[PDB]
Amino acid sequence: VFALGNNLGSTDGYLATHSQIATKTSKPLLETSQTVSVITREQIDDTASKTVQQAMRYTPGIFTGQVGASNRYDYVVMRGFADNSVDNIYLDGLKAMGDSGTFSSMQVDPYFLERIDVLKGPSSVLYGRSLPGGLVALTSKKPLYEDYRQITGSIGNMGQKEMGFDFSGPLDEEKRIAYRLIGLGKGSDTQFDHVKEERYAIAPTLAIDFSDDTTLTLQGYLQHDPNGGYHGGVPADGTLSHHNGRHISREFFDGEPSKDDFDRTQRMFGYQLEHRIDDVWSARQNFRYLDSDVDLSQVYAYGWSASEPNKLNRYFSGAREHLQAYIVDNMLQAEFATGAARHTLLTGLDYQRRRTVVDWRSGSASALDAFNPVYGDDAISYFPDDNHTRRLEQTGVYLQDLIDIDQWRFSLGLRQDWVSVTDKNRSTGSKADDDWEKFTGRIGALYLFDNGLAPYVSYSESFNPNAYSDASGTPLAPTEGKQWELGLKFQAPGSNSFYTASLFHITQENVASKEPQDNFYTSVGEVRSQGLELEAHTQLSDNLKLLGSYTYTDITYTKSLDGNQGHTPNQAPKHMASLWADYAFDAGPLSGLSIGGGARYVGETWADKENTLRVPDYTLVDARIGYDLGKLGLKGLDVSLNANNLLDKDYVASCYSLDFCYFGEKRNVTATVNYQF
Ligand SMILES: CCCCCCCCCO[C@@H]1O[C@H](CO)[C@@H](O)[C@H](O)[C@H]1O
Ligand SMILES: CCCCCCCCCO[C@@H]1O[C@H](CO)[C@@H](O)[C@H](O)[C@H]1O
Ligand SMILES: CCCCCCCCCO[C@@H]1O[C@H](CO)[C@@H](O)[C@H](O)[C@H]1O
Ligand SMILES: CCCCCCCCCO[C@@H]1O[C@H](CO)[C@@H](O)[C@H](O)[C@H]1O
Ligand SMILES: CCCCCCCCCO[C@@H]1O[C@H](CO)[C@@H](O)[C@H](O)[C@H]1O
Ligand SMILES: CCCCCCCCCO[C@@H]1O[C@H](CO)[C@@H](O)[C@H](O)[C@H]1O
Ligand SMILES: CCCCCCCCCO[C@@H]1O[C@H](CO)[C@@H](O)[C@H](O)[C@H]1O
Ligand SMILES: CCCCCCCCCO[C@@H]1O[C@H](CO)[C@@H](O)[C@H](O)[C@H]1O
Ligand SMILES: CCCCCCCCCO[C@@H]1O[C@H](CO)[C@@H](O)[C@H](O)[C@H]1O
Ligand SMILES: CCCCCCCCCO[C@@H]1O[C@H](CO)[C@@H](O)[C@H](O)[C@H]1O
Ligand SMILES: CCCCCCCCCO[C@@H]1O[C@H](CO)[C@@H](O)[C@H](O)[C@H]1O
Ligand code: NA
Ligand code: NA
Repeated sequence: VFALGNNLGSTDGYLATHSQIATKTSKPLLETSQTVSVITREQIDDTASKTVQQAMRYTPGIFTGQVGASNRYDYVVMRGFADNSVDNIYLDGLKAMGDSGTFSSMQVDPYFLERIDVLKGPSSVLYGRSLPGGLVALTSKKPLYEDYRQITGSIGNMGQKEMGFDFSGPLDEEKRIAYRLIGLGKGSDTQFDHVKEERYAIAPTLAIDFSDDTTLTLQGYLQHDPNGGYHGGVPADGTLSHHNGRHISREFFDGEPSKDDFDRTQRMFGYQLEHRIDDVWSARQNFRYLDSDVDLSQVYAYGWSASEPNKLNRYFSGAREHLQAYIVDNMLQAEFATGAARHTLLTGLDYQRRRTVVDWRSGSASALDAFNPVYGDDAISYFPDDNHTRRLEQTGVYLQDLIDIDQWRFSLGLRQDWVSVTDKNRSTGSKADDDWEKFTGRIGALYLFDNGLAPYVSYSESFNPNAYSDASGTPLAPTEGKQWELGLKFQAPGSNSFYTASLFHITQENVASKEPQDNFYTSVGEVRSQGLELEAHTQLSDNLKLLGSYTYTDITYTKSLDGNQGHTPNQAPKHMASLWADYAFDAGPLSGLSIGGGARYVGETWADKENTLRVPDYTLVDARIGYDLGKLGLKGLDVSLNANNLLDKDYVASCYSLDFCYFGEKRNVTATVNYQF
């Protein structure tokens, strides 16, 4: 059974019925007063989404182009909040624990995942430090109680190859002990010259039921990326416009192949302990330890040379980082009635502790011709080293009551967080050290009509430690998010279809801002994001499945000291939409065959915060064809062909500023063979 900390419910095709993302306890999506999306394993496989970030491309309120084609980190911009977008990811109910002030952000390979859940808007009441756009919760594959065996292989353009396995089953005749073991090896050249991606990973899991009341699940996840793909950008000047009659190529590499390394090792161990005390009382402990090593060498472009016409100026970043992090969450839940009201009352204590030891290097590199570059001039003039030890501790105590009474579904939550952040500059010996407390709250009310229509309203809050520091090196006050949301969900009690609309108004306060003059930031900035999201899952008779989305987002610097007050953040489309369909033939000659595809639309974006130049809009097309060869008498064998960006559009995905613009992925074609046995 076991509601606490579990999604439960069911999924069919692309549609899940329940989640725990918004509540830390299984709750129908239809009866949850927040916007929640779920991306199923089937959707991930059918769209050939090769990373978490790419899996989100059909979900509303999410921009998946922050660094264009790069696959090194998962950047999920939610409701237009791009800053600290690498810190939006949770895994098995626990913050991933990367350090967004360093190069040590972790990445979870999609092959380990059963599903991806997305919660929109401020959500600190259950999770503590987090961003005002929302957060993403990955659920890993868990042990199965019947023998399961899959082997999978892929080949594609851009030198892509991948082999994986996924084995699961009971170890004892009683089916009380079950294992899963998943492994993978993959590689790609990318679109970019001289670049490699490569990964090897293994994830063992063991689940043991001590009785009907207790389950312990033991988890390991070991991942080695000896190469890190591409993570660079070039000027707007020759991408969004010609530069002396030319455009920089979408395959251009601005670095030095002899001095281009990204080596990331992620070692995780953890456990989940689920204990039913009573039909009333349940308790759960989720734990994860993380230890990672990252080594980086990168020569990158930064603007055009003032003396040499078609050459880009370049610089060098170098890093050796070691991250350690502990995270535990302790939950105790009472479910009980008091006359006509049912209460699901949760109390929790969570604890995060992170240390990141970083040795950073930087310098000046030789200039490079942006067309016809000549590689090999890799000498760096180094600038002064910059070594730090960065520490974070967060303790949270939280309370939530889900109250169902008649057709009303109410949610009430409060959390107190004690946060301590320290940054020891090991080069200079000086130490910044700060401590503070924050209280966050949430209130939701939803009315469930018996035809399956559910209007709701939610008020919800968030906070996050400020990435900036003041006139004394001491970090500014944490940023804060506050959101009003009004929504409507619909599922007809018949259907395997689900439809939602959400309207939102988010304010983020204490954002760092400064006059151009000054060197010190103050926490007087404010950002406002408001808009509309529409999501539709329409599934007809187990052979035609559709998903579609529309997003309207109006985000603005409502208070800024730097000249940009009233401007729109860059990397924030006002309009996005998407539509994906998949058709399976089930009888007749063609049976076993499936055809699918979709289109994604991203509206215009500002290339810069000064709002002087637009990144054009783009529409991308995806397609798939699958065949179950079991129909020719080889059960468990199937093949598929995918093409993302089928028309091979060559475009700029977004820009961070006028200096750094990113190309979108070219056409990506993969062929896959899956063997069950
Ligand atoms: C956490 C990773 C653990 C990997 C486990 C190795 C694979 C399982 C070992 O073989 C299994 O032994 C059992 C009898 O003892 C049988 O039930 C089963 O039929 C048989 O195939
Ligand atoms: C669990 C079993 C794993 C099996 C391994 C599958 C293939 C892994 C591909 O790795 C590497 O890709 C690089 C980048 O393109 C190439 O430079 C290199 O030549 C190649 O060796
Ligand atoms: C303000 C108090 C904060 C809430 C405390 C939450 C306690 C939950 C601790 O974990 C659970 O507790 C059980 C104890 O019975 C054990 O089975 C096991 O440790 C785990 O399952
Ligand atoms: C609650 C028990 C968790 C302690 C061990 C892992 C915590 C994650 C960060 O590790 C760091 O390890 C250093 C060891 O030299 C110490 O400075 C200190 O422990 C901590 O800053
Ligand atoms: C062997 C590793 C697994 C251990 C399981 C940890 C038990 C859960 C209680 O967490 C504790 O919460 C406190 C908040 O008051 C922190 O101050 C303290 O440091 C932290 O440890
Ligand atoms: C059972 C959970 C209780 C909290 C556990 C953490 C140890 C006590 C925290 O003391 C300190 O108090 C300061 C102001 O008084 C806060 O601003 C700051 O964050 C914190 O360092
Ligand atoms: C954000 C919206 C606020 C909703 C207002 C609170 C509704 C309380 C739940 O009870 C409802 O209303 C009557 C109140 O007396 C009851 O008689 C009856 O049980 C039920 O119909
Ligand atoms: C295509 C556009 C779809 C619009 C989607 C948003 C619908 C939000 C409804 O929320 C409800 O609003 C009513 C009036 O306030 C009240 O019943 C209550 O306040 C609140 O529960
Ligand atoms: C538009 C989507 C539906 C939600 C509507 C709820 C009311 C929105 C207004 O919110 C408030 O507006 C003021 C603007 O300065 C401030 O009081 C504060 O910053 C903010 O909290
Ligand atoms: C479904 C397709 C409809 C497309 C209509 C084109 C409008 C594109 C909107 O760009 C936005 O225009 C605002 C001023 O109008 C700027 O504030 C905002 O800064 C900017 O991002
Ligand atoms: C649902 C399946 C749709 C199949 C897509 C048809 C287009 C096939 C052509 O693509 C190109 O093939 C080259 C090698 O032939 C690659 O090197 C190149 O990089 C790739 O762009
Ligand atoms: Na929400
Ligand atoms: Na990689």
